[PDB]
Amino acid sequence: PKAGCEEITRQGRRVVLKPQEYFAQHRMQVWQMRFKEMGPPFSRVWVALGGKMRRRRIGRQIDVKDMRYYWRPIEPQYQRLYMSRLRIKDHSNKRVQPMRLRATNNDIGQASSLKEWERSSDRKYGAALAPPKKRDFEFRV
Amino acid sequence: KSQHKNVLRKGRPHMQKYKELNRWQREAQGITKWEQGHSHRPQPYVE
Amino acid sequence: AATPGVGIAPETTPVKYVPEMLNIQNAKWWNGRGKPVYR
Amino acid sequence: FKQGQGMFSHQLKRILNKKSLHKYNWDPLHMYDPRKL
Amino acid sequence: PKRKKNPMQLRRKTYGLHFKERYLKLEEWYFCPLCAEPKKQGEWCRREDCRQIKP
Amino acid sequence: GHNVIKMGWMKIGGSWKYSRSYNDARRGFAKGQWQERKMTPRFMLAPRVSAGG
Amino acid sequence: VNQGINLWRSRMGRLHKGWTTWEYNRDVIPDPRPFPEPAVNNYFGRSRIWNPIAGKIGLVNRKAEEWGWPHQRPPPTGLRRSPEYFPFFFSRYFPDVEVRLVLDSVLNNETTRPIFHIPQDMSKQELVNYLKNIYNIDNVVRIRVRNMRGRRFKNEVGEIKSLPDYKVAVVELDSPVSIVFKQ
Amino acid sequence: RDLESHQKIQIAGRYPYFSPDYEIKPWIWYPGDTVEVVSGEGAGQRGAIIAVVKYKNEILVQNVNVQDVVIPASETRPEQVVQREHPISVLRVRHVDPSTNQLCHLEIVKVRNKETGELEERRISLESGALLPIPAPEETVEAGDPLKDTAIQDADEE
Amino acid sequence: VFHNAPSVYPFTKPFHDTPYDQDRGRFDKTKNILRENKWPAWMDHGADGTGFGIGLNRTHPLSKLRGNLRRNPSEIPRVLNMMIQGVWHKSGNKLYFRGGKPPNPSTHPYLTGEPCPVYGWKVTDPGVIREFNLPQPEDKTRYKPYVALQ
RNA sequence: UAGAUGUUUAAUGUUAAUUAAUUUAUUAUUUUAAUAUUUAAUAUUUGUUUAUACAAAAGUAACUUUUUUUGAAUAUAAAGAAUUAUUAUUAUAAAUAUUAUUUUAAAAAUAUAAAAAUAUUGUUAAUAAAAUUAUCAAGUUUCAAAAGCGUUUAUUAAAUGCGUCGGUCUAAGUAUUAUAUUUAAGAUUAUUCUUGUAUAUAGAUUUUUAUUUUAAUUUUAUUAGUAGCAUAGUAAUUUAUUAACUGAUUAUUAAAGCGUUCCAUAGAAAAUUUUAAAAUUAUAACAAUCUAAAUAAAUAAUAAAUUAAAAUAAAAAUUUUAAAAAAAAAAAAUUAAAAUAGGGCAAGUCCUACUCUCCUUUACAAAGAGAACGUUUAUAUGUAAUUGUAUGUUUGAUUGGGGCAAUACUAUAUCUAUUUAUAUAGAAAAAGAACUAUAUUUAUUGAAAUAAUAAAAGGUUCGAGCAGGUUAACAAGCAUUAAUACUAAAUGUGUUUCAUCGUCUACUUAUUGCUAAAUUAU
RNA sequence: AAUCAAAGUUAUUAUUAAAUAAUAUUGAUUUUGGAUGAAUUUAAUUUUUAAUUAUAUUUUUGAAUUUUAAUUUUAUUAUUUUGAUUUAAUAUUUUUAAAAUAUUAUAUAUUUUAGAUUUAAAUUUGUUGUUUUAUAUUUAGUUUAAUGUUUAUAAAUUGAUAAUUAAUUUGUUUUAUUUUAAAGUUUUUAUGAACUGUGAUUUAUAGUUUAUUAUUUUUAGUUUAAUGUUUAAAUAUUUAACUAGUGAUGGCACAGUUGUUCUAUAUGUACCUAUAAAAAAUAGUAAAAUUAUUUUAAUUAAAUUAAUAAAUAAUUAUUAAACUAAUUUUAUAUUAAUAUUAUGAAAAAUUUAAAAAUUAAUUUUUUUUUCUAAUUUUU
Ligand SMILES: [Mg+2]
Ligand SMILES: [Zn+2]
Repeated sequence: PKAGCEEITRQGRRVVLKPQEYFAQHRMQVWQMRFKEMGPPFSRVWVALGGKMRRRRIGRQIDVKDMRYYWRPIEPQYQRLYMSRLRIKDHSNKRVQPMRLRATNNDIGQASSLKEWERSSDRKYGAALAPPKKRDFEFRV
Repeated sequence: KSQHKNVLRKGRPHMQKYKELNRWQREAQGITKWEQGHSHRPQPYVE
Repeated sequence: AATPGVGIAPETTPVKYVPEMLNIQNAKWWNGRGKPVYR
Repeated sequence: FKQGQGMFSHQLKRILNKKSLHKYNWDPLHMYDPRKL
Repeated sequence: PKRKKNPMQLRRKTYGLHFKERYLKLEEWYFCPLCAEPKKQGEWCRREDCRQIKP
Repeated sequence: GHNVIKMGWMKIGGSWKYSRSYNDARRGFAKGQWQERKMTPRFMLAPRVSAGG
Repeated sequence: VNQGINLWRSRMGRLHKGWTTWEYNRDVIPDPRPFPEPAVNNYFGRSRIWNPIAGKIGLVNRKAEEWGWPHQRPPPTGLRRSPEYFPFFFSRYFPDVEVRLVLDSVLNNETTRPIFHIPQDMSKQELVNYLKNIYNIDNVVRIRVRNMRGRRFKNEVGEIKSLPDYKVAVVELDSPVSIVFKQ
Repeated sequence: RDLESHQKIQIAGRYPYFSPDYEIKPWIWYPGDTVEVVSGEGAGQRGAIIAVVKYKNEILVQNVNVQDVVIPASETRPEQVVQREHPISVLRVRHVDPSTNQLCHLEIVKVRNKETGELEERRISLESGALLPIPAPEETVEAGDPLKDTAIQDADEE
Repeated sequence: VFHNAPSVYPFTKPFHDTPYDQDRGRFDKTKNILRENKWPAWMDHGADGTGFGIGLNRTHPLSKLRGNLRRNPSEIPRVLNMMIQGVWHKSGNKLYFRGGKPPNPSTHPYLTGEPCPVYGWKVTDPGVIREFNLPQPEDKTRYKPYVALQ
């Protein structure tokens, strides 16, 4: 009667809650292996290894075949690019810090430290990163 | 050809054929359009 | 005139190409006539 | 030039929505007649 | 017409002696002594008196 | 207001002559796409280390 | 689905890019754009057609008056196939007919052909039997039968209130009949 | 097809008594009873109820809302213009106690009758307990068709 | 679902194409065989050249006579084509429906009997022709339509 | 005045605890959707006069009472193009109905042409198949090129079709037969030679040419040959014409026709000759029907106008602006008189094709089942396969890291050379190491016009460029922008150019454009 | 002659919409079969009308993801009996429909004439108002959380084991969002052989040339031309041509990666890109838009690279910073942290290049409170 007066009387599809994503999606693994983020608070380098360290060695300079061995920082122009996908976790909240590259030990439990998980004995206190579970010697599938 | 006089139509018009009836018999039965399960062949005539 | 769209399989293997072979979604509420038979 | 825009094509698109009677006639056991047993 | 016309364009229409003489002119008339009806000159009724002697 | 990038914080109803890249940073970052369009992404340049990380 | 690899995967040998059947997931059926009109015969012209398709309810409404349906068990099928079944017994002994006479043809003007109206399902030889055994009319050599679409009109409200249909049957009596009207 | 909207509900507006239960909860107002209009027109006009049409909750309150009647007549008799009290609503009329003569709320009760056990639903005021019975209607004196009636003694022959 | 036939892959698949084959469905075309129809021949094609018997012949339950007013879903496509189209007989005259007001097969008087050539109808069953046989009370105990008052 | 050095809303507005003057200030210059204007004093409309068949689809806006038969039942007037419109719905039958919808006092165009001397193609790309006629409505002839008479969405050497011929087929159809093709009938002939597909083949590939397919680059013999024949061209000669970019003839090395060639050839399309009514140039020449007004009232288009003219300079552009300085109706010069075609570029998608890319693939081969036949594998990968690539930059080449050229560098101009090819799987297991990618390095072949397209801008024909005419001045492949092809017809114009003073030629061939050349003289 | 600025109110009528609510449900809109049934049949181990509390793992390296929550326990598919409740929305029709100021030889509304003029938005890649959109009125018309108060505690590291004298915050756990309009497409199944193909279908209602049953042809519906050009027509009027069908407008028959094709990539219901249906495909990579006046700190840049521009510098921006000799008792925008779909600079000064401009160059690159005052003059 008002929105369309005939489009809203005959009925089409009704939309519902839209499922979310893996909310540690942007710590993708081409950094969880390439880099590692070191540093005290408010200065986090993402130190990365040498560029030429596997391809062509014979004949390259003697004292530059080793500049490939140091944990150099990546220049901040890329620090801010990669760490941009991590900030988006709660934007406009000027006091939440960015997601970290690796999962710090206290936040993993922060998921199961929630008033709703207190009743899941399994998966609490670390069960994934726990050692593999041990079962009855008769356990079988 | 640039002139379609369109008067050679209109002569001896076809039956009405009311195709909604066969469209209905499909639903008023479990079967869909008889998908190429038959699809057909011209049946013989008595003559 | 009609069409099965599946294409008549060999008389020996009567069914090739179930619609699931193509990752098809045929919920009764999505396209209507969906739900398959091999089920 | 179609044909038959008239009322019979205005009912036959409205009365045929009427749902015919349904009776689950289950399959006839032709070859195995049960009552001759 | 590649433009719409403001009234001052539609109003110039009403100044030439073509609009005026076609619409806005009163006709000269008088009372037909026989019919007592208004009448123009040179025109008469379908009636014996009006037709023999032109009123 | 519209915090258009490279031009302060614009008012609503303001001029969109200079929001050529605000209409393009509102869609969001490309999803599932390399952030670095050219220049051999700094991640790909560095060598895989310690097969798990 | 929209962006990323799942965008390009269509080039990478993937014909069917599925639609998001997790979003509309409120499962209540839409209705097709060639939307069907309800089964009620909207038309009220003279070409109004009888719907042949049998409806389920019309049987159920038949039972509940034939025999108390949900409560009283059915009469055995032998009795139902018999002229002693009540609606065949309420008919063979208590007919229900409306043979109304039109007076505009039998008024002060003498007539040999008085016209009736009989329900659509009274054949000729029954109209004979009727006038013979109920109105003592014994001289009917020929009956002449039409079928007329019942009168239609719009009531002051506006719904087309079409009366039931009937069957003009111009009977032809031998010795003419008449009616007097003193003013 | 259906009508134009305000003429769609004009069909509701003109005949609002066609919806079921438009007739009020068990009837309280009958012909002749003490009544006066409190709302609408002429507050404080005590009258007797001449006639009641029920299906629409309407009453002819005498000496109140007397609407000049345009009586239509044939060539036989000359028409007249006499006013009649127009069918007036009841939602704006109450009862005045036939004894107390003050605006009373009249509502039903079930009373065990004396010498008879009908327990007939009897109207009673909520203040005075004025046991007002339901008036009994009248069988018409001059009713009956002379030539087409089977006599009771002739029609009840068992 | 073309192959709903008796599965015989190395042998010959009997009937395969014939009238009576399997793997063609049930409510299919190609069922001219099944020309056997309960309705009498003469009422789907006239008893003579003028298409006499043609029409839709409703019948009384008790009457053993069979009429072609079916309402099965397989038979309504032709029962409308009688009411709206009508029949154009090959003799030149239009049959059962020839003008404006389409007949009402369910308000026809019941089929009373098959047509004959010599007369019109062998009235095969008269138990369908109602003969209103209520006795006229002219003897005693007069009964007006409605009763008297107290 | 008024904070301050210019872009993140002001709200107890009835105390969202309201109750007789809240005076609500908050309203999106476009989008659709609904109205209203402009065009519109209008375009259409306009009812004055009468040559009979009957079916079925189709409708059912549908009134009813009317006398259907001797059949029970059943039902008898009306469409489709959006409409009461172009409109005999041709299933039948019939042949003398005094059946009945068309405004009006003018000349322009225009639809149109009655009438009428000469002239006969000088018009034009090209006259001639071009309505009817009681003045009875018809051009003749020659040559060259050209088959069948059927059949086609831009209508024909399109594709059919008979014969011959090639191949296939004796457990579904008659091997002088039917499948599967290539050609084309008729008449002459039907040449030289093979590198690949196919066949045959022997574990397969690789090899391998009786016939067939495709090929022959100097096949090129017969044969016609400037021809629908890649340029060269108007081929050179001859005619023909006053004038021969026509056309025909001779021959004849034709850029690379060629044996399915060539001849024969009829109504077709040309070229002559010739005659001739269409109002063909000359040439202009209203008889006819197509008012105004009165009435009904639509359409494209519409930012505005009081400027619009006009002249001059401009600056990016065609000019339009800016500026200066002036000073009713026909026609189509401008505004957008147009639609929509015509470009080319960008990203996107489409569609077709084959030695090199790749699946779902039904074929070929192996194996397994005492192999009773269906399946499963393995190895294979087919354009039968419908996936994706086929670039980018400067215009066709280049892709690297240096250096010299004012410690500028478009690629400018030159050169050099272990100046190095990052990662990921494999390869090297201690510190040491190999491979390859437009050498920043993301993807898995290369090609098409498909009538290519959709969403955008931007040019071929220009306020400026480029390469092939007597060497040099000139046709004219890139910086604008609905200007939307050259020429002709008609119709103008401002210039400028020796002594008055000056600028009207008409033709032939080709419609390319501009010359050749014929008319004395051009 | 010429202008002249110009009317805000209908009047009169009453129980829908939308979400929500966790009780019913064999397919809503006449009376099957009406011979006696054979004709009223939808079923099978797959994200299904079944809809699932984590950030760690592991993974074609790059769109792939977390396991009972209490075992029938309540997250569960829902209305009459408060106009059924609630909160948001609000009308739709009937008939209303209005009005008296500026010259007299012409630039544009102010009364006192003269002065006065981009209409805007975009586009300007300063080929710098670059040829785009707008008739008007009203309605509808686009989603990144500007905030951290007492229970209460976080903070790193190796490749790996491990090591952690290594030094240090914050947080009763903060998540969700991400523009708007717009394709051709693309895939998933339903409809269509009344138009038109082709299959099949009619065995003699006019004229005529020739010896001939073959064959010239009367030929009023159709290869041309005029008119028409939103037209009487989304193909008609007039007309040229053609016309000989015992082999064909036509029984029913073939349907969409496909039918049919005397083959034109033609048609299969008035654009074959079939219709119909279901999606949020992509469109920032020069499309069109993106709604709120009176403000209160400035600027440009020009390099590494690009199977040629979502990425980097440099600039700009948001937020925040600390006073290192140089001077006057002058004068100084330096930074950090994040946000960032960009490759080309008027007039000069010169420098490449047939340039006939492009290229290098490097300084420009305008937002007027009101009355007033003034030193740069189409001599
Ligand atoms: Mg609004
Ligand atoms: Zn007079």
